Amino acid sequence: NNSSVVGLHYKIGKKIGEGSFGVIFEGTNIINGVPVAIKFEPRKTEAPQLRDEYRTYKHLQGCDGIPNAYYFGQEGLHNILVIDLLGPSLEDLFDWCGRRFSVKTVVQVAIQMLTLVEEVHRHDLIYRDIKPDNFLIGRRGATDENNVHLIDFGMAKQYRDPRTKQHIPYREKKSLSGTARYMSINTHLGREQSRRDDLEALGHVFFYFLRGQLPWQGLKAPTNKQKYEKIGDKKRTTPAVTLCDGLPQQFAEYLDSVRSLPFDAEPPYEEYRMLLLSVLDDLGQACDGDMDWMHLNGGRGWDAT
Ligand SMILES: Fc1ccc(-c2nn3cc(F)ccc3c2-c2ccncc2)cc1
Ligand SMILES: [Cl-]
Ligand SMILES: [Cl-]
Ligand SMILES: [Cl-]
Repeated sequence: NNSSVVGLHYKIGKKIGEGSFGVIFEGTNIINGVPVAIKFEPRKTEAPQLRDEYRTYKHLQGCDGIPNAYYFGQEGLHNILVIDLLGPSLEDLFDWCGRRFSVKTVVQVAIQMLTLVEEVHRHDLIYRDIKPDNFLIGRRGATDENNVHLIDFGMAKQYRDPRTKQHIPYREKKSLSGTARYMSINTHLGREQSRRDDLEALGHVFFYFLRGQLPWQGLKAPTNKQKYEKIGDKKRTTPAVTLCDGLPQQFAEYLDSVRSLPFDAEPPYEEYRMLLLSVLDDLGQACDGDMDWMHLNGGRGWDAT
């Protein structure tokens, strides 16, 4: 099968994926030359997920920051999803900036993440896998080159009925699903996740960007279940003011606020964005869209990685 073309119009190119969440490739539409990301998944697999992820992109189609889904089908023993190709993740740019983002970069990146997560909630979905690895910027020279995007909805769940807007019932004793570094306290306790838990996870990412690390990283334990327990115990023990030591206090006020939200309550997204925006007014900075990674390699941007 020389010159492998999947989905009729998509030329398989360069591998950029992992071995756990299906291998991901670069691609080129052979009709118009637009780049795409092509994600493979074994057909007869123990965890089928790529079909519902295709329907999540179609559900969120038209949202600023959600890539377009172009094709989904079966080819051989693989399910194939084709979406827009995007740039590095905020975790990638984090590593390239010395594993520390400036206050101005964190604020501007935060208000775009709150808008993305809000748009997800608007369509009756909760993300439940908030992490900097899944927030991607655009490609070079594009109009949305430095805008934040959201991908990978394998953990997305419907939290309310699309017709009546009846919130999902609250339950407990759930299996811990997610990355323990950012998941909310309620997720450590096995509680059903809702809109408030996507925002508390964002607050953990904000302190992660500002400090360079979280005090519950590098925690050791004999098993993984007890390691998730130690991390969750440090999160309740550490007040938001302690996390915010030396930082603008609006980030601690944000984390405490989203931790106090009722289970089924609609969070004040715009009030949170205005809260993080007042940081720039307190520091005499403008929200002009200038980011730290835009100064890499001599005011040039990232390269070769
Ligand atoms: F269909 C899909 C679904 C998800 C993905 C995807 N997962 N993912 C996970 C990361 F950690 C980083 C990046 C990344 C991508 C991605 C998307 C677009 N452009 C480049 C990379 C690609 C195709
Ligand atoms: Cl579930
Ligand atoms: Cl960790
Ligand atoms: Cl680089």
